[PDB]
Amino acid sequence: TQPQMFFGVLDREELEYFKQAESTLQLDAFEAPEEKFQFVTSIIEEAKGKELKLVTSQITSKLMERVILECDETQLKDIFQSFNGVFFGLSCHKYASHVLETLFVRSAALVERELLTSGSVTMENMFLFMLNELKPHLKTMMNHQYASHVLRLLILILSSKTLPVYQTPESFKSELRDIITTLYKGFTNGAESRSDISQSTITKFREYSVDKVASPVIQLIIQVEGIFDRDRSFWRLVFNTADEKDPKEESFLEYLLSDPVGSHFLENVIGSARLKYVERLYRLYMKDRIVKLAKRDTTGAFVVRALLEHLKEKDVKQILDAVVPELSMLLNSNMDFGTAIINTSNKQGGYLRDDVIAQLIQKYYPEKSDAKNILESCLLLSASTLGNTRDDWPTAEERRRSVFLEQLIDYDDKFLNITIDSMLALPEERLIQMCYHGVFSHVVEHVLQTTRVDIIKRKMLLNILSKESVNLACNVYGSHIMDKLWEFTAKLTLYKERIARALVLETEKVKNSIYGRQVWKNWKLELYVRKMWDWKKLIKEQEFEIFP
RNA sequence: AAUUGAAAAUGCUAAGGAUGAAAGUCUAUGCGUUUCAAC
Repeated sequence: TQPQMFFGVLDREELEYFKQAESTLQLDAFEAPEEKFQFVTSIIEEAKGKELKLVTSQITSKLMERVILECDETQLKDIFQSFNGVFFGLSCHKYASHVLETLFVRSAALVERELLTSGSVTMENMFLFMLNELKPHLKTMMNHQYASHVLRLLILILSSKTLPVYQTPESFKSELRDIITTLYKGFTNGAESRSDISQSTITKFREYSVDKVASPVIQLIIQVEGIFDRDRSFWRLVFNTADEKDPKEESFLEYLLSDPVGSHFLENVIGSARLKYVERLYRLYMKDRIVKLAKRDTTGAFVVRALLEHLKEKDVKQILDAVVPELSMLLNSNMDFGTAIINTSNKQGGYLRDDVIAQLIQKYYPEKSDAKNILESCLLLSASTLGNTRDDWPTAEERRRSVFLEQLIDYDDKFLNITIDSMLALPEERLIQMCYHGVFSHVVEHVLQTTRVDIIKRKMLLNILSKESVNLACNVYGSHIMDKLWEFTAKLTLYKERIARALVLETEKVKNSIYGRQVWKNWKLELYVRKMWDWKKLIKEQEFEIFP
């Protein structure tokens, strides 16, 4: 019982033609867009009849995706129609399922357009035809390594959510209900009420909740079923409602809290289920062991984080009372968790702020150390991507450390001051390298908070940054730093004049760069050149605008 | 404006299927190796 996924092969002539056509289309060396459209139409004309062969070959599936993205709307409807009949088979194909994903996103966009203009309802009907094609295969798709992706995308589209957001006719809401009900029928044998559900079916569905392929689909369904099913049938198929613990449910919960797929399943459903059901799970199976779970950084930590992010204030504060003392340990092996804990503390009116500040100070910027620097204890700057000769991009550990340092800077002024001092202690060429970095740039950008930085630090920072005005403005990352400097130079009009003159000196290079044009706009240098006095008046207005 | 693949080359096998009176031959949708691609 396997659907047909082979539809013939192309001979070497066609393969060579389509390789050359993909190269030509990828270079995008066409002058007028009409030439590009005519070339796309030529590729489509040569691709007539061969659609099934093209989308099922690893050599030409990418070209088909490009063509689906670049063609017009009539050609899009043609390509959509040519797949008719074999949608399930294509969605079970390793390379064709991706083509189906591209096609379905573009076609959802087109259905949104035709819904908010002249109700053509042609694309809508093609979508309904493919959905009815797939409806007798939904349970199978849910467990398939490639078709489950297509099913998840279809559920996203139908429930109007962010695709990797478009409006949907009411037919799409009905089709969503159809898909969800069909799957529920397929997992409840023939039970006509929830009292008829057997314990064996519940056991097998929990098995699916832990399956690496089905679990994302179960999460999405649990999330979106509240749109039409007030009773949350799929939720009730996983967890109980009794006010007391259940041995089967307790073993299932203790398995979720120790398995990666299960922990992420629980993390995801926690944020999309009813608050009362989540509170029940917390009270029955988690309230007593919060610390032990919070230390499980690959499993239960995600659940504790979701609890901190989605519970009521009393329970959030109890969890913070449990967790904050362990923050120094947690940050050694799970910095995203610590950043979340600090963020939650801050959003809860700075709850337990003093203990957090003490732990962070003693761990990252102690007073007794001689050469204290928070860029070296947090970002590990000396052993980082910064200033390397080879073309290595910034890593993920650097990105999470930068997020953490920025969380500290937004948590208390002590960390903003510490970061500014640490920056001024580097050799200024290293700070300028930070300004040019992909991830560390944000860190620099984050200390440019005008009302929170005393005037002397602003003067030192501004003198360091002004010498590289033109080079920063024309840079992808430094241009945002210059934009922040526009406001950062408040009571320091002489640095405004210095940066303005510096940019005007190389006006030509500044305007040739795109970011240079953006900085030219944001600093309003046209008013500086044309009428200096209106520029000074704008500056004098901004001064008392920032400092009243 | 920040491990998998019906991919190539080259080999192994012939259950099923084709042919044959039989022997045999052909055929991979089963496989080895070296590349290629992707995540």
